[PDB]
Amino acid sequence: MVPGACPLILRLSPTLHSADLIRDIDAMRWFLFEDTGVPLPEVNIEVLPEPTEKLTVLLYQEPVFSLSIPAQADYLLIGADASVVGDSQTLPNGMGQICWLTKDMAHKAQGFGLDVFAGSQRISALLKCVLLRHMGEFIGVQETRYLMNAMEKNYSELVKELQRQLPINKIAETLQRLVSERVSIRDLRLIFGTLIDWAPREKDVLMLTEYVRIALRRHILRRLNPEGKPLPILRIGEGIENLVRESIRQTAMGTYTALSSRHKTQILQLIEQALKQSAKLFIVTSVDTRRFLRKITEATLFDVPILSWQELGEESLIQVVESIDLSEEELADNEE
Amino acid sequence: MVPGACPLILRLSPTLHSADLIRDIDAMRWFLFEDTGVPLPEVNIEVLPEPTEKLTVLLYQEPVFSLSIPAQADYLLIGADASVVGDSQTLPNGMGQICWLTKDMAHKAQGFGLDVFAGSQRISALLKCVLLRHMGEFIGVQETRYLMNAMEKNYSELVKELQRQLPINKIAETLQRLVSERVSIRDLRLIFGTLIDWAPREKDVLMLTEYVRIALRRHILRRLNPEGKPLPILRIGEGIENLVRESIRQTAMGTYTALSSRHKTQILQLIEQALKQSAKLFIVTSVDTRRFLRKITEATLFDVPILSWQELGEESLIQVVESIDLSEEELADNEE
Amino acid sequence: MVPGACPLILRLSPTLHSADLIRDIDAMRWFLFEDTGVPLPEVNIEVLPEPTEKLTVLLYQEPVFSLSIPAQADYLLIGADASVVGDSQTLPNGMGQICWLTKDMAHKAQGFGLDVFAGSQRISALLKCVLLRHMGEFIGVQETRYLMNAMEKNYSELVKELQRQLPINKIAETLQRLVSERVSIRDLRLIFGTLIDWAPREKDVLMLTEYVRIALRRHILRRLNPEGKPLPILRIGEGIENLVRESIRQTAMGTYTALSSRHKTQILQLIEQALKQSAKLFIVTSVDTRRFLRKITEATLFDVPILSWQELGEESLIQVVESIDLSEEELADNEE
Amino acid sequence: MVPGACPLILRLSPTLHSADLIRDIDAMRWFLFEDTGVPLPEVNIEVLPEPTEKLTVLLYQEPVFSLSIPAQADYLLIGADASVVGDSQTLPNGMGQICWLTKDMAHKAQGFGLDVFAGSQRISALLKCVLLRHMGEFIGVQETRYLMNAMEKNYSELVKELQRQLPINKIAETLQRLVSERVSIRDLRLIFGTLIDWAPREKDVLMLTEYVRIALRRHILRRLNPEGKPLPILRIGEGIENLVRESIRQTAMGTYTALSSRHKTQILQLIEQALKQSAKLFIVTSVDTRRFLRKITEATLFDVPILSWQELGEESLIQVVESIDLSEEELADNEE
Amino acid sequence: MVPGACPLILRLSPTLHSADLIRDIDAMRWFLFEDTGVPLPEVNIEVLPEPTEKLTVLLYQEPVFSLSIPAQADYLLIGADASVVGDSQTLPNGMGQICWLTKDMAHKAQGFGLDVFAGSQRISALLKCVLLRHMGEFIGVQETRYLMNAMEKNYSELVKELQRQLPINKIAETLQRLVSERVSIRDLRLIFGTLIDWAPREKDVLMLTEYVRIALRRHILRRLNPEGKPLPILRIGEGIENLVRESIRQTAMGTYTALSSRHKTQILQLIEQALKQSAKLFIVTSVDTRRFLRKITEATLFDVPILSWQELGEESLIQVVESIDLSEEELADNEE
Amino acid sequence: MVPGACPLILRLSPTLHSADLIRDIDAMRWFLFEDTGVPLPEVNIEVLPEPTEKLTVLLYQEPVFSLSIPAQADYLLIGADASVVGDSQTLPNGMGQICWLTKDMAHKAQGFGLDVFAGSQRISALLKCVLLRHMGEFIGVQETRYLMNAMEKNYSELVKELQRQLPINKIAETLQRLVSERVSIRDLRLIFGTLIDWAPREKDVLMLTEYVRIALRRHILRRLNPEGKPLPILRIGEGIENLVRESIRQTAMGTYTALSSRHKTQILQLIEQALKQSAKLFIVTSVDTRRFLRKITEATLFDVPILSWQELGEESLIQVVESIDLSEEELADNEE
Repeated sequence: MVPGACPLILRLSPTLHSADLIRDIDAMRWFLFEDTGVPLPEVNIEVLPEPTEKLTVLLYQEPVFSLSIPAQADYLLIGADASVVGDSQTLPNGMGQICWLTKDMAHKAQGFGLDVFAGSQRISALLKCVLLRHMGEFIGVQETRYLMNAMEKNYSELVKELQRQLPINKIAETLQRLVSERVSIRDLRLIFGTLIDWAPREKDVLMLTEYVRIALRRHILRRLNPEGKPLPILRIGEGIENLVRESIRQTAMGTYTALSSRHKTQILQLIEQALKQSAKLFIVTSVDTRRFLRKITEATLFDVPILSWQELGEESLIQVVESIDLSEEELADNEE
Repeated sequence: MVPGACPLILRLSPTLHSADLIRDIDAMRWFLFEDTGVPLPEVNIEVLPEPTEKLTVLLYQEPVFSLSIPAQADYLLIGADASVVGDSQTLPNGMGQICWLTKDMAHKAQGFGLDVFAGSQRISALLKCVLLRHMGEFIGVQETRYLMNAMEKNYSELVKELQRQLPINKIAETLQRLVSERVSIRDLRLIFGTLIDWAPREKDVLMLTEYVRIALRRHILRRLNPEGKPLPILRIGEGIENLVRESIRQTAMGTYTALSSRHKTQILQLIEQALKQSAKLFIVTSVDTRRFLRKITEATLFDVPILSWQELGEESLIQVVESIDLSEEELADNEE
Repeated sequence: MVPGACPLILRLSPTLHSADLIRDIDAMRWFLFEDTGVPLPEVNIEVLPEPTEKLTVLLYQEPVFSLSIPAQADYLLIGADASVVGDSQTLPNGMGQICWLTKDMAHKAQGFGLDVFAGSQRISALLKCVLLRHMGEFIGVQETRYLMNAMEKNYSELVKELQRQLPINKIAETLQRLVSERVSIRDLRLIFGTLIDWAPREKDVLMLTEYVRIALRRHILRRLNPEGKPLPILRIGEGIENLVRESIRQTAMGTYTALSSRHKTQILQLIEQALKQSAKLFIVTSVDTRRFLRKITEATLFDVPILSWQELGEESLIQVVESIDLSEEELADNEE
Repeated sequence: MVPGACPLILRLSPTLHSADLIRDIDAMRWFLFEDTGVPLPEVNIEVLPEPTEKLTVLLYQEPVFSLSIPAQADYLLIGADASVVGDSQTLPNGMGQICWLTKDMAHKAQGFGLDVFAGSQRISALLKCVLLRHMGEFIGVQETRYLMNAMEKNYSELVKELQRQLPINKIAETLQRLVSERVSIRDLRLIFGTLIDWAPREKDVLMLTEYVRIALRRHILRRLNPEGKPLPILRIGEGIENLVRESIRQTAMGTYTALSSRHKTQILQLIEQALKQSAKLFIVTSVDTRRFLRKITEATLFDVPILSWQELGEESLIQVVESIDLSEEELADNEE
Repeated sequence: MVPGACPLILRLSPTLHSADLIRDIDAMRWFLFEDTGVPLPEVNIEVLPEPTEKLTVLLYQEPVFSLSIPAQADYLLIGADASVVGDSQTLPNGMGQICWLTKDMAHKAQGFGLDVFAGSQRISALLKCVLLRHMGEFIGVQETRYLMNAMEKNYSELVKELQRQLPINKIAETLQRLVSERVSIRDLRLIFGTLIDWAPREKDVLMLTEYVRIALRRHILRRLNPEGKPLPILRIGEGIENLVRESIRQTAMGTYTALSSRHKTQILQLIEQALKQSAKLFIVTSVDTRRFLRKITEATLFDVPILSWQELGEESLIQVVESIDLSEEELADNEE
Repeated sequence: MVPGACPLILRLSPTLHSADLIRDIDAMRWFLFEDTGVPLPEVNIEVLPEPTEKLTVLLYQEPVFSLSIPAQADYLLIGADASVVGDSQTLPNGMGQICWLTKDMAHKAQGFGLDVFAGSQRISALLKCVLLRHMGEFIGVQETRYLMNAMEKNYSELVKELQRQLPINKIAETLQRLVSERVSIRDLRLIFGTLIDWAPREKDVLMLTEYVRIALRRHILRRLNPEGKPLPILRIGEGIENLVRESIRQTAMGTYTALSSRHKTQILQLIEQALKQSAKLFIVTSVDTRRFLRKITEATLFDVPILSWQELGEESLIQVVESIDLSEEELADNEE
């Protein structure tokens, strides 16, 4: 009877099991650590006797993924596009779309310039997708302590100064709030430097996270679009900025937002209305209204990146696509 | 899985690789340490398989430099001038201009009295340029602790007194603010002496940095122009000095500037307007308005040196070239 | 990569190097320590390949002296006078004048009753001049700690009491302020005794330095003129004394002066006007106005000694040469 | 790279794996520990992708068992008899015979009064057979130390006295020599008591093992035949006893046997000749000739128990079946 | 200047380098450790600028392998056979034969049932061959101490007892003598158990190695031929056994052989004469004459396995192919 | 007054001095350490005022090299050959020949396929020659302790075992005897392993050195001729081998040779007679007579390598050039 759930378990029917699965999963874990900076725990391979070809992914013994992989498809392609269509289905929890492709069509799709997985890879490129959705769950107080112990080797004084500044729960909260936005915490030297700079002058951990995000703006704007080409930007007009800026209520532990449910519902409804025009859009708002806006759109629109103006330096051109704007709702619509 | 990004990585196609590259890079690193006083971390040479002749420079695993060196050019000359023209291109991030010269023309340019690099040197004189742009990133709390440990050998009491005066984060902030202006921190005895003098009488780390810059004025005015010949100086008129002096707002952690965005935009626009007349200009303003002016021109005009009046002693003649002046903008233009 | 600049470096071209240079430099260093009490660091002899006969003196790797010694002169005489003229030039940074003399004329000048250097000495009598200009740079917190450790051998209780009175940064500030005026700190017993006496009753380190200077008045008035003969004295009239006495503004760290730039400029202009009548003049003012006057004339007139009335006891006759006097400038000239 | 082979690995193809395999293997391990007293190491279940239904058992990563279980058989019965025949094959390394029985015939065989395994049990009753053949390999110096540490809880003085008597390598040798004969070492109190009694009076570890076997005679004669019914006994005549008794050669480490290869070959040939008359026979010889006889018949006839006369007390009746006897061979046959 | 040569260096020319080389080499190292039990040191990849496609393998900075891989071949097959012929050459130091195969012929050879390497693998399957020739050089006193420290985790008492028995140089000698015969030391529990058993009763480290080889006979006869099929055996007749048995001369450190050079030369000449009839032959001799025979055939015939009679149990059938026999040479030929 | 001479001093006239001399000497020192394994002490550059272009090399302040480099030669080539002739002279102490070549002829010689030095290199390629003659003087007890301390990092148990075997003076004697024969001690792992193997079984440090030389035979026969081509070998006939083998006289500290001076004189005279036929010859004798022969030819013929038969394995073909043979001298010539 060992307290504490088993972190990451992958249950497979013995048909799906293989001999190179261990090294493929390890390579995927190393790629995920190099990309997002969170050191994932070992994946425990377990055998699930089932006549149907089915796999499950269990996080802390609560099953978060359950998919039954049809026998007809032997080639896997994550996501959908116009060039490739056929035998596609929706992943649960809004993880996206997957396509099972026949051999020749999959070879054509790979020639088209995309990634296509075959064999044990079809498991990794599935499992990895799940791990990219519940990522913020693998960074707590204990994982933060492990990261700080790892950094104590070459950076002893940096870690000692940081501990002298902030208690470990606040550092873990900052790292978790950074991970849950697809911001890599791979560069821990810069993160600890920014926390050391702004720890005496700030106590709201949300604002410390904002400062760390600003200090990491080059990385964010590199990861969002690897090429230098301009990608679409959806501005937020002054109406919404003033609406969310006026409702800021502060207590001894920091500032939060206090809006009517009607305001949030209308803002999300119109943002989803403005998001169906193009596949990818970066919502851009002011610095003082960015985080609050995020925490009214994180529950539903988790995979849309909410950037800020200061995070886009003068060296990035905008190319506005749409300009969302509103007036209030409870007092008078005036826009809606 | 080792936390903490790898500091400095140079990825090369195997054609560009060589046998004397290690010692050439080490010589460049030693020159950079003798010049700017920042001890750089070891450059990790990695091989990048690519049909095109390409190299990348990665700082903390975020690629900051990526250049594809054409096969036709075998002679490299950093910068541009009227005497030499041909096969020149712009370095990214505004690092400057480079010229690829044929053998005979490069020999003529070397005879002209300039530096021309051939072989592994063409890598160093590229890499070094990058390292001269992101220099302020190699000096943090940990590197400051390493410098203080190095100085504990001959200067034990100086370092002990300095630690008794200031905490290590403030010393690291001072050294970083000095490095990010192309002021060498090679002379650590004088820097620690000035911090020991002015630490009890000052708490704004920006002002401590100003005092350290003033105590280093001979070095600054030697490095800006190695010869004693007078170089052009662009004065700042009393209008801008009074504009930025009136907007000084102080909090418990020190004083900052608070100007309208229109004021900053017009000041930078006219400074760039006044900078195209001659290649090099030293902007000179008052002591109380120098640092603030710098922090409204650091984002765009990083490579222009913002000197002060006290940094130019009575032994340096001025030779004013232009006298910039303004009145306000929001209240009334009156100059603009 | 060793932090901390190399203190004192002498770079010489092939021909000027010699075999007795080491012992000549060591003898000069010992003479400078016996004269001014500051223990100088070892001079590092380095070879500078140059077709022209040139030497450089580098303090903390920032070149402070650079002279190209013509081949025609083989006899060196520091300073100028009416009896000897020919092949003379101005040393940089206003260190003085030098004369290169032919063998017979140099023998005649030596017979005249002056010092003439030949061989390796021509280097020392040059280097020493430089070391007599930047002397105050070889006395900091660390050198003060070395002096106190040296004095802990015979004077243990004196040093212990002094440490109990003043922190090491204030002692180093006092010693530096004494060295930067050509006042020897060779007599450390008396200096520590005066600091022990006046430390409880005073907190302005400038005033502690004034008291130490007064307690050393016999040494000062011996070193200024080794013979008992009366040398010229330039009094400061009551107008300037009252002008600088009225502007004394005190803060928690001590008192400073606050004068208009016009006042300082006119005072220095007239002092230089009054200094061209005779080669050497001792400016004499009151005790309460002495140090402040010094800190308005140190930047330009570094080599003129600013004595005080209490430093000249009743046993030294004055022989006034000129009596400078003024009224204010901004309110009304009335003298200027 | 972890030194030391993985102790016990069971590799199974997709279809043979199950969900209750873990608890079935654990129950088999507990039964084996309760029966033979050797604490087995954890069985590591690994998946072996193979179209054919195959399993392998690996001891220290050297595969000792490899069996391909035909799809037609779903009911397993270990061993063979006249009542049940059909679909039977020989296990490798002479482990015995197995029968794959159809459902109805297996139910009839179970009704007959035998054990029949179905499902995951068909793996255990296979694996267990292997573990009953290489048992003596799971008891070394380290496992002996683990047993003694377990006994230090209730029997601290017994273990302390035993350690004071014999070094751990001799205790491990005794336990190994007892395990490799199908004598349980479950009763460690009695074994340690007998080693404590006879350790001062004996140094030949083989003779200590003989004394421990004699002190355990009740257990041996209970385990060989659980019921009190008389089972067949094959006596060894005085000729063989005198032949092996005369050849006893002793060195400082104890006594061994030295026989001609012809003698051993003829003895084994006739014993196998006398063993085909009945399925089970207990070979019984004198005390002084028992162990030596065992070590000339252990290589080939491993599973036949070589009892002694003193191990069969006066309360066990004999019922001799055959009386083997010989004269020598090299000198003269006289019997063979 | 770091004493101690760099263990394993692989130098490759520009084009042979790749991106998956690191993981391919690591997989080869892990396979070599799982096979032969010797933990190899990290392979250092270095770039060797060379117009010709060449690689070198350096053991302790003494180049042991140097091969220039022709551009025409892109498919590699280690060894030679009748089914595949074309573009084959001899590896240096008698490592074997290699074949460079065109794509279609290599696919046909892979279909034939052999291993064919392409890409970075062509390096590994080369490097690995070298590592299988100088294997006995990666096991010394220090590597033995590392193995014993690794075994101290689960087997603490086994290692402690072994250290109490034998000093570390003798254990390292035993492990080295086992590795230099292609006997895996992966099973360290059994090796340490056999050394603990036979350490008190033996002092000749060669005989301890013989006992450890006998205790590992199942592993040896499994690795020599993975299948149970009978492979050819070349017996050694009684003449050679008696010749080498008579010449055994013992000193305080153990027994060695003392034969005339003519005897050794004739024995090797006839063994090579008897080895050209079939590709693989296992030379089998008596126990008392096995090791000595090995140490007269190790210098020339390194890759032929010299088994013994006791290492082949009664369960392995022989299938003699030839029966070598001789009389002496110096006294009288009588056979040669 | 510091006891202990200054190890390595290079005195140069200031014309020969340069700016890159420090790094050129450091590169030469690193090459010498990589080649011969002896860590050389820092070269102290001193200036020697001399009208003539002269340099001296001082080992422990006893001048071992003194050369006056003529002004006419500006290109240096070490050694002589038929292809290049002109302005050549003999180095002192039989270090060899040097050639000063004019620019065009030196370029032709470099094109011929040799090494030609210009500038500061002309000093290194001189100094290095000296360091290759008195090499055995830079390895004593203290340098051996430094090497063992360096090896204590990765090889702690190897060094500890070696210290337990041999005292440091014997290890230093072995390393010195290996260095004074141009055998590299770069591979310290193998040397310490061989000393650990043969330390219990041998006490004559000369024989331990012989065993270490035999274990290093591959390195010796690689360094003597880098290519695999056969180089000439001068055998020593059985007469000399029997002469020096009969005179072996042993005392408690080992065996030495005791020959008549006539025997040694005749052997050296004829060896020099046999050495003028070809430039390079490897003298090859038996194992039991090798070292003794070396210690009768080390005083005069220092640079000729005295190999052995066991050092040339069966894989190196001989190509005898001459076969020297003698009978005794004092009893009767019979050959001489």
